[PDB]
This record gives sequence, C-alpha cells and structure tokens, in this order.
Amino acid sequence: SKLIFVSMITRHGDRAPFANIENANYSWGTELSELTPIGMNQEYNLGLQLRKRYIDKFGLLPEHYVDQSIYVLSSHTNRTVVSAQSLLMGLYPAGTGPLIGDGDPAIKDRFQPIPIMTLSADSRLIQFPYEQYLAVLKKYVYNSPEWQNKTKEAAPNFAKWQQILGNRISGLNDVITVGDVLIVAQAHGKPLPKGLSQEDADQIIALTDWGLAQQFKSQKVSYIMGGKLTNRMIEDLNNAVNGKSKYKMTYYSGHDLTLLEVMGTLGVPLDTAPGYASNLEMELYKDGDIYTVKLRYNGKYVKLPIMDKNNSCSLDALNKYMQSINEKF
Amino acid sequence: SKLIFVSMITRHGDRAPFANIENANYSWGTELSELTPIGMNQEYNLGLQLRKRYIDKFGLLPEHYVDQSIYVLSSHTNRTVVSAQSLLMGLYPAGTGPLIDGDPAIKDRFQPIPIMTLSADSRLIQFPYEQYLAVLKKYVYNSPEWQNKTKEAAPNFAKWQQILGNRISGLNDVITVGDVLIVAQAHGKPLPKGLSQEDADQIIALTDWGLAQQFKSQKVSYIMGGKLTNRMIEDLNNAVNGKSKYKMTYYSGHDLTLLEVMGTLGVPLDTAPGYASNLEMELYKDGDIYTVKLRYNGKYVKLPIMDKNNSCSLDALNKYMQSINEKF
Repeated sequence: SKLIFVSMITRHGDRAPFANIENANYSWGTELSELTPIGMNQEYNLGLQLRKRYIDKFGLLPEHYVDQSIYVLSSHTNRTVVSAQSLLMGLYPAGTGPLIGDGDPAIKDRFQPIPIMTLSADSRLIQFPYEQYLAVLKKYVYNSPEWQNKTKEAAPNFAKWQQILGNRISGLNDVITVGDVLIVAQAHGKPLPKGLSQEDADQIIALTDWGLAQQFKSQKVSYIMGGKLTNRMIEDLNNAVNGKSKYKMTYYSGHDLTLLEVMGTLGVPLDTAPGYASNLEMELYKDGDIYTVKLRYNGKYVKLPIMDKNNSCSLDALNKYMQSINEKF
Repeated sequence: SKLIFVSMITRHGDRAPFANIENANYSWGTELSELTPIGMNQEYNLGLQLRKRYIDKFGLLPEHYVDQSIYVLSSHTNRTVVSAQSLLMGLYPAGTGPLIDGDPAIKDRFQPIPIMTLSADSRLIQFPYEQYLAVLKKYVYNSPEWQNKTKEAAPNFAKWQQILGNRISGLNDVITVGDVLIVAQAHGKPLPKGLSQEDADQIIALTDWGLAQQFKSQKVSYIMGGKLTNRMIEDLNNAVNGKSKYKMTYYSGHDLTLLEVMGTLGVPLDTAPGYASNLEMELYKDGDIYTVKLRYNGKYVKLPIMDKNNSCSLDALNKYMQSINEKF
C-alpha cells in the first residue's frame, strides 16, 4: 500500500495578541495580530518534520518541488500566509530550489518559491468572519447548559479579575478574550499582571482552553463553520482517485477554529484547544483498487467511528460517513 | 525633499507559454503558464535592485523588514504570486530575516513577507480573460489602426497558418502564436520547421505592436486599469492623510496591468512590457509640499501635468486623476 495524497490544515504559529490587558504594559516586539519570529520558527520546524514524513519516509513528494504538485490556500490574514510560507521553507528548504544556466541558483541559497493563494477576507471557508462567528456562539453556545454551568462555576472570580486586569469581565467570552493575552504573555515569558497570582492566571488560561474546545463539542456548530472545508478536503481525496486533480497535497493554512471545526464536523471534536502550529492530515493510500484513509492530528492517528483497529477506513466509507453528516445538517 | 512612500506594479517574470505551436515539439521543463526558474531569478534580481534604491539610496525602507510596512497584493495566479515572493527575496534577502539568542527564525534568516491574492474574478490587477477579449472585440479589433495593420499583415496569414498548424485568421491569432515564439526565443529553442527568422521576427513584432496598441486608447485603458490607477493614487493620499502607515504598496501583475495603468494616465507604452517590467509612483515630502514622480523600467516618465523635473504636486496628480475619472 502506497501513500498517494494528503490534505492538510495547520493552525498558524505564535502571534502577538489582538487586544491588550488594560492594567499591564506588555511590549511584544511585533505588531498586534502579527506572527512573531517564534511563530515563523514553529511553522518552519513543522515544515521540516513534514519533509521527513512525506518526502523522506513515504516518498509521496519529491525532494525538489514540482510545479502544481501542492495547492496551498490560506485565510486572508498576514499570520496565516506567513505561517504557510514559513512551513513551506521547511518542507522545501534552502538548497532545494531551482537552478538556472550552469547550476547557478534561481534565487540566492536556492530558495524555493511555492505559490500560496488567499481566500477573500469575507470567505467562510477557513476563517469564519468574526461577527458571524460571535453570532453562532450567541445562538448555539453561550446559552447551552454546559456553557451556563461553567459560567456559574467561574462567575465568583469575575469581579476580582476585572478589577485586577482592568478589562471588562462579565462572562466566559470575556475570560477567553483576556485569556489569550495571558497565553501570549506566558509564551513570551512576560511577568504576570500586578495582583494576578499564578493561580488566577492558570484558571483564566484553563477556562480559555476549555471555552474554545467546548464550542466545537457541538457537531452542529462545527458543521456550520467547518462543513464547507471538511467537504472540500474529502473531495480533494476523491479528486486524487477520480483523475480530476494531479495535486499530491492540498494545504489549508488556518487558525485554531479551523482545526476545531473540521475535527468537530467529523465527530471527533478536540478536548483541548489546538496549540500553535497544530496540524491535521487526511492521508489517502492505494493498494491496487483499494483506497484507504487515515486521519492524523498533531502526530497521532485519530479513530473516526467508521475506522478499524488500525485507525483506517475505505475512502468509500469516508464518503458515506460524510454524506450522512451532510444529510444530518 | 524626502521619499516617504512608493506604490509599485510589476509584470511577472519569464514563464512557459499557455498554449503550443501545433507543428513544433517544444519541451519547456516547466508546466504551461508557470513561472520558470529564469523568471524567479528575474524578479529576485529586480528585488535586489529595489533594495539598492529604496533601502540603500533613499532609506525609505529599513534593512530589516518591519511588519505592516509593505502591502503586497497579487492577481490570483501562481506566476504573479511566485514573482512577488521572488522579488521580496531580493528586497529583503536571506540574512536579513528575524532572529529568535541570535538563532534564525528560519534557516539562512529568510524573511517571510505576506502576500494577499485577489480572487480569480477580481478585475483589479488581471481583467478576467473573456471580459478582456470582449473589450478588445468591442473597442480594439474594429478600430482603424487595428484594421489597417491587419491588412498589412494578412498576406502572410496563410503561410504562417500552414507552417505553424495553428489557426491564423487575424492579428489576435498572430498575438496568440507570437507569445509562444517569444518564449521559445527566451529559452533558446530552435525555430519551428519552415518558419524563417524573418517570419518569426515579423510575428513577434506584430505581437509587441498589438499588445501596446490595445492601450493606446485611454478608454480601453480606463475600463481595465482605472480601478488600479485610482487605488495607487489613493495609496499616495493615504500616506499623507494619516489613514495608512504602509511605506510601500506593491501590486504583482501582468503586462496588461502595466499597460492599462500607463494608458489610463495618458502615457501609454509604445512597447509591450518585457518580463519583470515595473512602475513606481514615488511620493516626496519637502515640508508641507508633496511631490510625485512616475518611474517605469528605471526611467522617469513625464505626465502632461509634470514640470521640467518630471514632477508634479500630489494635489496636481489628484486633480489630473479626477478629470480622467470625470472623462470616463
């Protein structure tokens, strides 16, 4: 049996936050929302790992980039485009890029350009538009029993956290908001805000992780946001078999929500929010007329309900499974 | 006076053709329509030149890339995206990328710089093909200049058609096969059997002529290029009015992109843009006074509104553009 195609999603790398904690004076060294050098490195290193897997180990892809062999599509953000470019600098590193004339590099250090397309800012494929995302949350998530129950558990801390941080804290949505800043701060080794104990920070961050993952424990929420991309990836698998496409890999450069919504759509929602450079791969194998699929998330195979002891299923089975999900929603 | 902002358009680099000459067996080593290694190199070298100009000479941009300092937008094609990436590899080369104790974020200190792409149906940088041909049919193919040149060339159509195998029944078809001959020449391929160098030269010369001729019409130029021309001037204004902090906006495009903007501004090119051709709108500040210069392929261009020094005020450029708009 031979690996013949892979479709991949990544979360982007380490970034600055989007917002600030009112009562702190963090300086990030990069603009709000932008990928940091740490984030570029994380994606670059994932790219190196993917080269070891899909080039060295499986030989799905060649050592030197073949034009039109990989389709890369990113959401319309600097951080996801730069993450994809960084990853590709690991997948096809300096030294492997094309030569011209008599073995002279097309680009110094034999860099390999690989085209990245971006969706429009209003595309819902990879990143659901923010106001629409919040609307989905308000409608399906915020008033759900799990959300309400967790809210009551955490609510006794809101006044304190609010006075400490200066930011409004009147619900879990606000905790998630400031929680991101605390996550970035920790990732960059910043001190805690004055008066925020490590214990309090840990609680906020844990609620943030919980909140993000909880949203997609609903297959309906996952499908609303993620059904389009999930269908598309499965269609990519099919196009590798039906002769409609010659790509060896399709790669969607996205966000934590992108991973959460696809995993959630497939009925295997994540228990923890994806860390930086988390990634998912749908692998298609061929043994004669038999086609089998495996699903890999952060380095480990994932067992869909339809898969066997070996974390595998026929492509036909995956298709039927997806068809039923579609009919369900 | 200090340079404070630049808006730039490029044509992409050397590429394979889009179609084949029927009676030839060329092998490009690159998929049809894709940028070649030669093309990556051309854009990379343009990037190096732009570093020497806008970083080293004018100091508009710093030696190490600053996030959100340059906005890059490409048409929805591999060749224009790869061209922009290659150029940026020259503008901010290996060795200048970020560190994470002085260890490179990416091996060889590569510098990623984000590139956004328009949708395939955007008309900003590349007019959609069918719509483009419709504009040509409507405004260009039946124009007197086009008809007259067609009559000059027509006595050769039968010969060229039998030689090449491709249909040749008008200048549009000459332009079509002409591109293949241009690529073949750029890659040192032999001539198709039975096509003399003289014939090849005529076809290529007609191709260059035809592409430029389309945009000698300011109306055609405006239909296709008015939107981008306005956007670039708006970029200049946003550098002054505080709305934008970009030092440069860069539109990665095609020969038509350059032709349509130049044609819109009333300075249509006489020659079709070669690979990695480029245009820059430069904005200068001397105190409260703002001046603009227009550079195409390394040389300043004199708009009708410009003075002896190939310069005009930004106010003048705005008024000039406003009139063009009102005109169309």
